Amino acid sequence: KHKILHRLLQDSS
Amino acid sequence: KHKILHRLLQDSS
Amino acid sequence: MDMPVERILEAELAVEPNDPVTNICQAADKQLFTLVEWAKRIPHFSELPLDDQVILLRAGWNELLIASFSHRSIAVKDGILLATGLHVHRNSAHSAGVGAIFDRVLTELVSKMRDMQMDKTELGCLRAIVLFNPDSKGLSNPAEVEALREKVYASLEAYCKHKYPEQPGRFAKLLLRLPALRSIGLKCLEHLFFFKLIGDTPIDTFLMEMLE
Amino acid sequence: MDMPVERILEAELAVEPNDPVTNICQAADKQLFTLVEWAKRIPHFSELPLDDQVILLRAGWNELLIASFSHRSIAVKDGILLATGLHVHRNSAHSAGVGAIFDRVLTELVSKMRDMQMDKTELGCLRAIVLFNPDSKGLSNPAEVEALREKVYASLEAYCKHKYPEQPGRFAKLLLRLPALRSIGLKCLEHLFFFKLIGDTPIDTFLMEMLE
Ligand SMILES: O=C(O)CCc1nc(-c2ccccc2)c(-c2cc(Cl)cc(Cl)c2)o1
Ligand SMILES: O=C(O)CCc1nc(-c2ccccc2)c(-c2cc(Cl)cc(Cl)c2)o1
Repeated sequence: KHKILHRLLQDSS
Repeated sequence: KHKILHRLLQDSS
Repeated sequence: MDMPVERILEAELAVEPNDPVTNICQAADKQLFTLVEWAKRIPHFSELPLDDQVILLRAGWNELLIASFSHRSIAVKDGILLATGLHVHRNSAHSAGVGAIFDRVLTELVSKMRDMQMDKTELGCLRAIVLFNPDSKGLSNPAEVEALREKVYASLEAYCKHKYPEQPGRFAKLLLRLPALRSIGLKCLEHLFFFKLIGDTPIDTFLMEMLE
Repeated sequence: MDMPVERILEAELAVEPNDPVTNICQAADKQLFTLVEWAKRIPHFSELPLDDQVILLRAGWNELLIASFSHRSIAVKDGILLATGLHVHRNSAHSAGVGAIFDRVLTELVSKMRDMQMDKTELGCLRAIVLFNPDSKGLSNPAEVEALREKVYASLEAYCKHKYPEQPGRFAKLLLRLPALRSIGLKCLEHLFFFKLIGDTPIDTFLMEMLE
């Protein structure tokens, strides 16, 4: 559950 | 004191 | 070009900025966010399945952060420049008990980058090569990452042959800083696991997540 | 040529041959004697001051032994061939509790050597590069070792361009197995230090001396 990495990697910017 | 390495490295063969 | 050095250089330019171990760890955690941004601007990285993007960065992050702060430090004497703006000198590093690994960064990376004047396109390509690590465990398509690695070092060879035609061994020289990088990355990682285990040092959330 | 690939190949040819951890350790100790013989047949090595010859081999031995038994293992399936003549299979390695590092040797080294058909001149040159490690601590003249490293990889580039002209990226590919080698060497070393510390395994005298 790499919560923070996963979130930064989805975000389209 | 790397005894064994030193001895193998001097020997002229 | 399927992997032009122009875009890799832009990636690098786009993300451009008392216990010294605490300072180093604040900087590392800060730069972990900037790392993800960097990776997305490397051609084809964002096209990989999210799971493989995760595996590459989990595999690469420590070497990617070390490559950055090393290159950023070339103009510095006997010290490193952190992303926070703070210079750390080897005297400080020795006095916090991390002299040996700190000396390794100076002697094997910073110095070698200064001596050869490694430019930012070259840092870019080396970091791209390290990112596209086909040996990373659990990749859905290792061949894809291998082929992306192949395209980066082909562009790097050609950049070097064109930009520094007088130095026929420059390409080999660049590639031959990666073993030292691997080695220093693993020793750095062993240190951070110790700072964590011990609770001597504040480890911010994203650094913490990369150490679990 | 100051560093002809002919002589490096001859070096390789000249030194050519139940707990699996015990077997691996008997083989390692046997091959430590053959390593010293090998090193002396690499052009210019024997001309270095004895102290630097000691430093290079102390620095290099683990990677040099790993490069040999990996290349020796290309024709083997899911296993390695020891110098003792004994094949070790990954099932055995897993059952002695060294599966993970064993899988790394198969996936990152053996497989990659088979896939590209790394020839013995190439193994030779990679091992020569690893031997002439200018980053080794305490060298009396790092520039000398750096210059010997430079001459090996220049000969290797030229051998590759001449022998496999159809594969323009072969040289880069060879150099890009050295990080994995560094990584696997350090994890192997951490294992042997554990076998020693614990007294689970017989460690013969010369292996023992390389772990002090
Ligand atoms: O400012 C930056 O760009 C990041 C600084 C940074 N980042 C790590 C690190 C190492 C390894 C993994 C992740 C981050 C380190 C570091 C440096 C030394 Cl000399 C020793 C140690 Cl233990 C760490 O410093
Ligand atoms: O037969 C030979 O040529 C030498 C065999 C050999 N030599 C080492 C070694 C590793 C590292 C340093 C020195 C020797 C190992 C080794 C292999 C695995 Cl898969 C795991 C481990 Cl822990 C060791 O095996």
